[PDB]
Amino acid sequence: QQGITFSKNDVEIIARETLYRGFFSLDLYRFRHRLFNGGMSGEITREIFERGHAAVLLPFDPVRDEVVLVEQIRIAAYDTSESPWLLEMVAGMIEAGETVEDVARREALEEAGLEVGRTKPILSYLASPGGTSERLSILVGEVDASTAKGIHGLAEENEDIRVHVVSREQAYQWVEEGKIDNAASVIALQWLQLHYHNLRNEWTK
Amino acid sequence: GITFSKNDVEIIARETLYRGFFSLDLYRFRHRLFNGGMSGEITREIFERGHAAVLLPFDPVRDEVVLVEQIRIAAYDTSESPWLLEMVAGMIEAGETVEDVARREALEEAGLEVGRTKPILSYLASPGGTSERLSILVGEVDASTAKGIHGLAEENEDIRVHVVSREQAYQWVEEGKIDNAASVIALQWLQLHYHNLRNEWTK
Ligand SMILES: Nc1nc2c(ncn2[C@@H]2O[C@H](COP(=O)(O)OP(=O)(O)O)[C@@H](O)[C@H]2O)c(=O)[nH]1
Ligand SMILES: Nc1nc2c(ncn2[C@@H]2O[C@H](COP(=O)(O)OP(=O)(O)O)[C@@H](O)[C@H]2O)c(=O)[nH]1
Ligand SMILES: [Mg+2]
Ligand SMILES: [Mg+2]
Ligand SMILES: [Mg+2]
Ligand SMILES: [Mg+2]
Repeated sequence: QQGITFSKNDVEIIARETLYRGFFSLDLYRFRHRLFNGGMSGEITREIFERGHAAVLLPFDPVRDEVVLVEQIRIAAYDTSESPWLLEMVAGMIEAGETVEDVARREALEEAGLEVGRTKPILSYLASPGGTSERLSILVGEVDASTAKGIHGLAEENEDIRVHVVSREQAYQWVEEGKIDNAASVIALQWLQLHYHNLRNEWTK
Repeated sequence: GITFSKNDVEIIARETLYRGFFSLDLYRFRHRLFNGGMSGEITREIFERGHAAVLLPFDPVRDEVVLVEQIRIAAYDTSESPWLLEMVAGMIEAGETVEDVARREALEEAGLEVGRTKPILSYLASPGGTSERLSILVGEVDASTAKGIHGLAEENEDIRVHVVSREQAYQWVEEGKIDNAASVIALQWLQLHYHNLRNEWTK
């Protein structure tokens, strides 16, 4: 097959407007775009949550077939989850000029006390593109899971994080059971379930 | 597993920062710390946009997947094109079931009737900044009936149906041609479960 039909040349962003600015922003995009049946749409407005973009690191120990998870409260999970404390991947915001890999390695140390060896890209995804611009770029990072323990996170920033080490099999079973249910961890761990055999061979050579 | 429960956090208040089609709320809360203490009062800005039902339309006889293409302007700044290849999906309104929304959107967005269904996974899109939860089902479809242009035109919805093989769709995930969370999650799940699913639905 061929894929998508239209490009950036087929949409005109007439205007953007920031409706709220605080730590994050809510922007109004005003645009018109080509229609599949020929013409151009009228003017359309969409509210878009703007919060920057993230680097995500799946810490995988290929010697032990183990993953390191970080636990912290995510209050937005409260209304639809039994607990707002989630088991997650290492992750942080990307600043201007920073690379995904530099952010991933720094956050692995800050959030889990982990040094990272080799890294490989997993996938880069849009979290929920009907309402937010956020893109997250996932790497897998080689770690020694026997070094992973304790409480981390930047305390001067109200970041309180607990490290957990589990087998890959257990982490994936938790995805299947819904005990791990945040997008970044689901995507990373499903990818690991599809790729771990080749990855362990590559990293223990 | 996790350490703390809802007994360990108090939401003191929520403040509406923005109310429009969607909302942005400030949650004010305190919570237990791993070191044994209580936090001070924490605030977080949270994007409130309701919750979604997502349908992976899978034809188990033909081993085919139905994708829908539509513009998502929020993708513009970080993507080659704002037109994305996606799963059928829609907002869940008050009192509706995930499955009822999935079936209605499959008809509106792809002209598809759905047979049997099975849950895939329900996930938080980005819980550091939004409450949004999306519940994915796989739905049995006849992909030969999936074609053409759909979407509710009276709602600025312009949608093109694409049919690909399962292996083709997954290759597109690997290559970055499909790169939205709902589709990546659904198609990775399908790559892990298709053998048993095809057997269940053809025998
Ligand atoms: N005015 C306005 N309407 C929106 C916005 N986002 C979604 N909608 C509405 O959602 C309907 C269909 O769009 P979509 O988001 O794909 O709905 P869904 O498929 O049920 O999730 C249309 O009627 C739009 O009016 C927005 O930012 N502004
Ligand atoms: N006060 C405040 N701080 C925020 C907000 N969003 C992010 N931060 C800060 O950004 C830092 C990293 O964000 P975090 O919550 O850890 O999300 P993550 O980077 O994706 O893991 C934290 O130290 C927070 O203090 C917010 O809405 N309000
Ligand atoms: Mg983080
Ligand atoms: Mg951090
Ligand atoms: Mg939709
Ligand atoms: Mg719809």
